[PDB]
This record gives sequence, C-alpha cells and structure tokens, in this order.
Amino acid sequence: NQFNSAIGKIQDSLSSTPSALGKLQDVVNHNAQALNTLVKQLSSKFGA
Amino acid sequence: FNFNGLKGTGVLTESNKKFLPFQQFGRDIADTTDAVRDPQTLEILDIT
Ligand SMILES: *[C@@H]1O[C@H](CO)[C@@H](O)[C@H](O)[C@H]1NC(C)=O
Repeated sequence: NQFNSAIGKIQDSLSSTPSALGKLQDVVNHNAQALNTLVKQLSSKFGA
Repeated sequence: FNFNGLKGTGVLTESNKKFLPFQQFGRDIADTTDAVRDPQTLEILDIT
C-alpha cells in the first residue's frame, strides 16, 4: 500500500507548475537563443 | 530579379500582407528585403 501511494503521488508533484524539468528545458532554450543570436547579428555594419 | 534597384535571386509569389500607402518594401529580422511593391502593377510579392 505504501508503494502504491508513493507511485501515485509522483505524478502530482511532477505536474506542479514549478520548474521541475528546468534541467531539460535549458537545453532547448540555449540552442534556440544561440541560433537566434547568430541570425540576428547578420545585420550589423561593422564600420561599413 | 532586380526590383527598382534591388538585386538577387529568389522565387516571387503572391502575398497576403497589407502595405500602407507610404509603406513600400518590407523587411525581416536579419534586416533583408523580403517583400516588395512591384512598381507598375502595385502588387505585393514575397521573395524567398
Ligand atoms: C503604366 O503605369 C500605370 C501606373 O503608373 C499603370 O496603371 C499601367 O498599368 C502601366 N502600364 C503598363 C504596365 O503597360
């Protein structure tokens, strides 16, 4: 019974809105931001 | 193509954007032309 209750309660804590999976969100965030900087910087005169 | 002074290659298609009367060629994030009002027939095209 204790095992079943704990397995049940895992899902609620995961579903709580705090950043439980921030460690996996940061990967997509870093990638998207790096590519976006690369494209946005293609519009600079650099002294031209 | 060479619209009015631009140059380069692309595929000119129909568009759905709406340009104000003063509002002649659109632009994108990296600051490159990607729309244009064709001079004679005042259509709006998309350059890709
Ligand atoms: C000439 O230009 C006018 C407006 O500038 C346009 O209405 C007309 O269709 C043009 N004639 C052509 C492209 O033969």
